[PDB]
Amino acid sequence: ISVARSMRAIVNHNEVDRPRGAVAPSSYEMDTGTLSRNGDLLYSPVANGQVGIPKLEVDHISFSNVVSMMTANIRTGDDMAVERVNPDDVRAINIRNA
Amino acid sequence: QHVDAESIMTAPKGKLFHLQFMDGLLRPEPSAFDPPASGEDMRLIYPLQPISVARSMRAIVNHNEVDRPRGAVAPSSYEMDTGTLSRNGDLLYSPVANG
Amino acid sequence: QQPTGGYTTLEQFAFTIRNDGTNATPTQFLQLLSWEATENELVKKTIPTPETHLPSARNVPGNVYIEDAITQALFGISAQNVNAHGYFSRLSALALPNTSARLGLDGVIYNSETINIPFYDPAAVANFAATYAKLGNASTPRYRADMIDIYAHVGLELAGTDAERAAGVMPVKRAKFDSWEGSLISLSRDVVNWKILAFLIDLCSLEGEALRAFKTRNRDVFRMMLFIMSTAVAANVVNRKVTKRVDRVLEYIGVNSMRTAGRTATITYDLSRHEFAAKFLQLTFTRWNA
Amino acid sequence: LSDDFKQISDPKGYLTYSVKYEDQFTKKDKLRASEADDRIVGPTVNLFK
Amino acid sequence: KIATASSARQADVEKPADVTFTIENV
Amino acid sequence: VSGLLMVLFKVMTDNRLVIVGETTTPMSNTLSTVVNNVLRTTYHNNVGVN
Amino acid sequence: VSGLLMVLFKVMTDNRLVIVGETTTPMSNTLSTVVNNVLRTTYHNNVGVN
Repeated sequence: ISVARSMRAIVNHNEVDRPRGAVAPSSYEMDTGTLSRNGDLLYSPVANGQVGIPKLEVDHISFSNVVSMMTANIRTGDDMAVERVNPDDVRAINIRNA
Repeated sequence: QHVDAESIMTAPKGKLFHLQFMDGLLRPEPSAFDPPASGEDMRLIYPLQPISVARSMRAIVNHNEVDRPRGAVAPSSYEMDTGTLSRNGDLLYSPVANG
Repeated sequence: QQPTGGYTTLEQFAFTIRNDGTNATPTQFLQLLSWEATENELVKKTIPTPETHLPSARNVPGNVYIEDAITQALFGISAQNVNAHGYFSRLSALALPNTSARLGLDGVIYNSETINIPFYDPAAVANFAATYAKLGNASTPRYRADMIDIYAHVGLELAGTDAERAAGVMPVKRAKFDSWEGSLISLSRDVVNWKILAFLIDLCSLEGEALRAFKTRNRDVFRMMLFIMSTAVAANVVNRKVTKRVDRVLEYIGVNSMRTAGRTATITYDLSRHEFAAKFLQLTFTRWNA
Repeated sequence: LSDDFKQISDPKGYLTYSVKYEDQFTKKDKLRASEADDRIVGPTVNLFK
Repeated sequence: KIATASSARQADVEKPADVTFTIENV
Repeated sequence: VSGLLMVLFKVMTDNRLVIVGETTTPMSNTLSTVVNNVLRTTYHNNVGVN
Repeated sequence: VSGLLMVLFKVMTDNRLVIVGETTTPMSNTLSTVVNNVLRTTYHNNVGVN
């Protein structure tokens, strides 16, 4: 059971020794590394280039990423508006060709 | 205060009238959908000598978040070089490493 | 205050970039490009010799940042309001037989004793501002550079294999390469950062034998100067997929399309910015050729 | 005595600094600094919005 | 007192972008 | 089996964009050295947990 | 021309003396490193702008 378990037993033993059964969080759950030469956010190299790549690697749900976001609201006023001129004859309207 | 061309021309030799030029630099880019403007703006009065001397610094704002906007000034060194005092009282700048 | 022997080729003035992250001297980055040819041709014509008369030297109060500004405008990211005389009227001064305004090494303009800042030779910069001041003309109606002809040149100059295509003609080549997301722009800014003057002051000075030796030395720094610059204009730019790797594809590398909107894959010239770049090229090119 | 001088506390120079701000700009990241340093670089930067 | 049990979940606030009227770059 | 389905489906369509929101910037002295390396400037005002 | 005259005249006679006033002293840790070099101890309480 207990897979959902991230860490567990956060309390001192006799004031220095880790109580038995205590977990401490997994490295991968705070290894917040860059982004690939595309978008997919991957872990930090281990000093040998390229990295796991959350998802395309194990399952360690990592808790920290590089999310790219928009600097400020994107839909603020100035809604496009085109002027429309209609033909003035509805009888001399090519229509032909193609 | 709107000076009209008729007045620039007939003003008495004394009267020193106030004019007022535009700051221009701090105007934000017009939209990408702003209805195009048809007729140009016309401007007539110009200052024959360099105005803005009182200007210490100007254009305190990021360009695209790192490049200095053009026309932006930044304060002159001498306006914060607070150096000692002479072998008397007159307060002088900081040496430039040559006494 | 150091002389020459070649202004570039001297530590401080190195030209590097970012290859998705590293550096590599531009020659090394341009050797990663590919051209599909496509109908047409780019029959180079003749750059109309410069508008000789340059702006009047107006004192104006301040420190005209010129290296930075000239470039912010050429391949910046939006220079708000380029051509304003202000910066050039002042830069004109430097083009006189005797002045105080020294051109500060970092890329600026001062008075009397700049103090500390180790400016350039007073002579080199003299020949320099001689032409690059005219650059503060491109604004005015009777001096516009007339840009689409000029881009013909940019091309056999940038792409077009040596000699073969260095014979007046060649097909518009649609350029593509293995990029790295937001590649074109990230690359441009590595360049906004670049120290241009070092390149020109040297380009507008070096005698004649030395000048050619120099042309070869920056053949690439120069091609790189305008590759990123030309893409500002080149029409559509999209990403061509391949096999996991992505390849940025550029509409037409030579056919300036006089587009003014704001793409995302690249820089974008406001209208008046073309007025400026068009003019800047007229000068560098008239000069590159001699 | 003879009042040949006035002892004042915090003097006021001649020239000053006066700033005009377009009021529509305002970086939104908020920079908050040490409560004490907000007192040195207090007015300086504040005037300098 | 008699040693209680307690649980807490990790909060969550996602207001929907507050449209502002101020640019912040020239 | 089905709780799993609608959810894959939800992730399937989380068409939401992000907007920097009320970030703050503290600078060195204000906060600790340890935390400080961790922080690269202007951390989001409404942080998380980690 | 005259605004210039009375003023030269004012500077001409600014017979005022100064008295240290409500200076304060913060010591390192309280305030930032950058500002701190700038500060040499007991900066005037009613600073200026600069």
